[PDB]
Amino acid sequence: PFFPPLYLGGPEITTENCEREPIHIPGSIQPHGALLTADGHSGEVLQMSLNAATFLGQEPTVLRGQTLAALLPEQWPALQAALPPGCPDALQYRATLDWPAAGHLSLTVHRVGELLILEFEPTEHALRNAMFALESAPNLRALAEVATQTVRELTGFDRVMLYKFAPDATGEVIAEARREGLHAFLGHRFPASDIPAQARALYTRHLLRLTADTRAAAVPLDPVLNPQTNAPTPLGGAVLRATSPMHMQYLRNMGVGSSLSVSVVVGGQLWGLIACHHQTPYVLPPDLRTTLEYLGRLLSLQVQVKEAADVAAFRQSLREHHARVALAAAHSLSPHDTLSDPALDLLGLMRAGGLILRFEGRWQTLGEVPPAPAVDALLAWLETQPGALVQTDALGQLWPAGADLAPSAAGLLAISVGEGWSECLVWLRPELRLEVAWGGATPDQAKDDLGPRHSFDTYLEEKRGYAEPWHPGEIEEAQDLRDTLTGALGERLSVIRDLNRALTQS
Amino acid sequence: PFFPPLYLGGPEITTENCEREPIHIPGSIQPHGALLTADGHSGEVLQMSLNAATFLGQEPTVLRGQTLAALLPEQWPALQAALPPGCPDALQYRATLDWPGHLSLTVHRVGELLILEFEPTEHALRNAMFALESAPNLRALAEVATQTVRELTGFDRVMLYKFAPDATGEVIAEARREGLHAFLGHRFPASDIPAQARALYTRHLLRLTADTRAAAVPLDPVLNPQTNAPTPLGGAVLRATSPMHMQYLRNMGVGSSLSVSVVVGGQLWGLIACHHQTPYVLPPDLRTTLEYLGRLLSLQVQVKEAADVAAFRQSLREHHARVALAAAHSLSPHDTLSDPALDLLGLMRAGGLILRFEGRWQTLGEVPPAPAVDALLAWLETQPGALVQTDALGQLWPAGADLAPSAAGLLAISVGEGWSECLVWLRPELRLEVAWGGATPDQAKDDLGPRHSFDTYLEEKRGYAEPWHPGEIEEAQDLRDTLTGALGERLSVIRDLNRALTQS
Ligand SMILES: C=CC1=C(C)/C(=C/C2=[NH+]C(=C\c3[nH]c(/C=C4\NC(=O)[C@@H](C)\C4=C/C)c(C)c3CCC(=O)O)/C(CCC(=O)O)=C2C)NC1=O
Ligand SMILES: C=CC1=C(C)/C(=C/C2=[NH+]C(=C\c3[nH]c(/C=C4\NC(=O)[C@@H](C)\C4=C/C)c(C)c3CCC(=O)O)/C(CCC(=O)O)=C2C)NC1=O
Repeated sequence: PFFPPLYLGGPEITTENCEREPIHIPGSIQPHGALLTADGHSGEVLQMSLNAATFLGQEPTVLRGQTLAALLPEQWPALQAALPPGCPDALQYRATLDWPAAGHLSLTVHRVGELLILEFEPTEHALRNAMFALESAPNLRALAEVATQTVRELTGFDRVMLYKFAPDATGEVIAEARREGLHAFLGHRFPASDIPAQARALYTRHLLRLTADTRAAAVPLDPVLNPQTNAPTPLGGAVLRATSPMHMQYLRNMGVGSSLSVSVVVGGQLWGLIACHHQTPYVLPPDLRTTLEYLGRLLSLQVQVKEAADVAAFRQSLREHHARVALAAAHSLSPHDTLSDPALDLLGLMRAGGLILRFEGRWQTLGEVPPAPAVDALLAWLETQPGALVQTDALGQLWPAGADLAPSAAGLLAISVGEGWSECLVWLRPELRLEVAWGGATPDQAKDDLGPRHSFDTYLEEKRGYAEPWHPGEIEEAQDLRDTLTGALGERLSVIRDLNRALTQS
Repeated sequence: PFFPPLYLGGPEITTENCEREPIHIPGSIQPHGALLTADGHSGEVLQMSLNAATFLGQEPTVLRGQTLAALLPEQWPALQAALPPGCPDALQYRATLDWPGHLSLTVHRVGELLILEFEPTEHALRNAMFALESAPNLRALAEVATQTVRELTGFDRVMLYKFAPDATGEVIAEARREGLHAFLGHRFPASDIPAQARALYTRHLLRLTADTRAAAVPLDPVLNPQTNAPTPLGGAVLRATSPMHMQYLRNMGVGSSLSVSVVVGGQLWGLIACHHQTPYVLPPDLRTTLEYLGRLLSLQVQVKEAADVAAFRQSLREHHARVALAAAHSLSPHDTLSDPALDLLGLMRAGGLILRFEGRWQTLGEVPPAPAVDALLAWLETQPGALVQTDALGQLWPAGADLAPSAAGLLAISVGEGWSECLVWLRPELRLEVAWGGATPDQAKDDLGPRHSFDTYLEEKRGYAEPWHPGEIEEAQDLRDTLTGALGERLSVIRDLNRALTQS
């Protein structure tokens, strides 16, 4: 639930109440364009940006109280065709204008409810080569390099980087291209507090936003409330939408003049950003932004292709080792024997230190394992767990009672044959020395200050109770075992009923 | 395995030996450009198209025996950067030239060789991209595509052609000129698009025929002297069309062709296929626009299909959720999955059902006679996977072609493995009429060349049923997991029964 905005009457936003900021309703725009709201039926003007009078070059007595039919005679018929009543608010329409007072204008329109938002901005063979270059990258780190070079070339920005999210919403810079004699942010990881959750929800909907100037003063809308609904006007799909005042402070301390980002969306989920900085105030032309929007879409396809090629490659190293195992667990009638032979080796398939088997109603260990009573502690925890696969790199965090059992078991991968964890397998990876290079500060040191942090330098933190993280192609290998074992469970039942049959008869 | 080409010494291609035609090595180009092959290291010219002398406007004594350094001084450095040794042959590079009019040069590398293609040259795409992303369903998306493509290209007919899992295609959307025939809805055999052609159209994603009544222009010398072998022209756009397919478009009465491949998750999904009545040449800078749209579509197909399934499966929400709870605590499936209060016949819109647990079978609804049940089950045990899905049973199993009245359609899942325990939904026989565009699959192997008729043809199909909506197959595979999942509890219990009866 969001707090009301400042103009209506709401509380002051700090680091504590961050999630509850109405970013999508600022009631203000960035001062390098003009904004008009009109009725989606009559064509009568309802709101103006305060700067619109001069930018379009007319007396505001005339603008307030006029039809879109009289202002844009060539466009108003064309506009009503493209955006019919009851259309998604993500749908946009663009056209170019020859306004004599200014010169050349680029008009961008979209519909929200019974309302039209109008955005005005001044305006005036490599993309084909770039598209073909992305499709012929070998791996993923190769694809991310081609992206950053290509974007820096077109835009002429100081720094361009590809920023990728983890499943816990802390991001990592995976590739970077910059000007010479500058700091390097590559490899650095960042907390889940820099990008709030409602902002992540927005960046899945609309796929581009920017800040032309970080030291700019915002321009209000008049009248401030939409008189149709007597409510604040939603500016989510508007590009001239003023930036959140909190984030503006952040870019000042990092010492940035201008920002831009394009969202990468894989299968209806936010995957990462392409984030650009410049040292000085800098305005990108609107016809160049369009090129960036195509590249965002091309990437969103090629991310899928390269990731699925990385897994298939890895899993072709473990081919014969997989195939002999799969044959041995498909004819097993006693798993406590066939899955314990060192001649098969289940420790090497997963590159694990130890293993805990559990079938029938007992348990048996291979390799390097915790002491005996501590095994029964671990298993007791797994029975409460929801799914059919539990995967962790740090065990001490998920389970604090087993934070002392790091030397043998820091890492864990567990699969449940059948359901309920009556029967399972558990691979164990030992403790490792870990050093994570945080860009700025650790997650605990992001909630101390009333505003953003000052330091953005390379920070080293020693993490304890961590292990070697699981390659995704190994998790895919495990889930294929989990199927074979659960599959041949039917034969096991079959037999025992026939045993039961005799012993009922006796 | 392919036959050798005509110039080396191979057999004449007919309808019998179609799969064995070397399409990717014709040794000829379409006469509206020029083609040069050069060494990828020295830059020395090795092959010319016979028409190249005049098109580029030079004496062929000069062209043969020259460097690319002397011909394109501004390009030769730039070209060696873009295409390094050992790069995929799908990678392309383009640039524009001011030849005393204007030329568009397109280059790609195959092995130790460079292919050069020459062609003459001289705000809506942004609107189209946004319109595709805001389409409600799939048939709505396919309509936006066909309108948008007809507008830019100005072609007579544009249509989206989608493949079935058996490689017979169906026209799902269409936009055309007025006073013309309508191909929409018509289905076509798996013999019109051969299999090696399908293999090619997954690699390179555009091809065209500028003129159907054109004579092909040969290459000189005809064999690449580097390898003493025919020069591969797969990635070349000026590549001459197969002579068989040229005959086909003449009988359909087409002047010019173009197609763009739609590729979903490393598989061919469909084509965008365009015709014109007269010879017509598309400019190269307009083709580039079409190539972007092909890529945009290939993403949006995925989004709209996954939205169609999720929509359907939200109608069957409570009916699914009650069932899933009942088969997760079952200790006797022969009881809990037989109550009409649960109803498994309605979840799948089926006429009948055959259950099988323990070691016997029990039926609900409308089912075949008793000895014929044991015929059907005997067949399922030989079947490979864990799900068998068919609309026509008589084709997959000819011994049960007589059991159409009760069981024309089938969907069977195997709890566990081996078909010891399974469930089988049955759909009854239905009157079916399929509108073939031209002729049926049996009437495509008679003639020595292509067919003449392309009119609406009606065939009465017998032994067919209502086909399964994909959201129903997704519903079935989620049951197959619950039943197999709770098999563990079933075993657990019986061992403890066994425990007592061992003790006695
Ligand atoms: C090296 C990589 C890197 C990182 C990790 C990074 C983060 C980052 N923040 C972003 C946005 C926002 N952040 C906050 C708020 C807070 N964030 C904090 O730190 C505290 C003080 C806080 C609240 C108490 C809000 C409200 C917004 C939404 C702004 C709007 O849409 O109006 C964006 C997207 C915008 C863009 O691309 O320029 C990025 C990419 N900036 C970098 O360059
Ligand atoms: C209304 C829908 C409709 C259909 C179904 C249709 C067919 C069709 N076949 C295509 C291609 C080829 N066909 C054949 C050969 C044969 N075709 C036959 O019928 C028999 C005689 C036969 C061999 C025994 C060969 C070698 C090729 C490869 C061409 C090459 O790449 O050189 C293409 C794609 C190319 C394009 O769009 O132009 C289409 C779209 N034309 C339509 O517009």
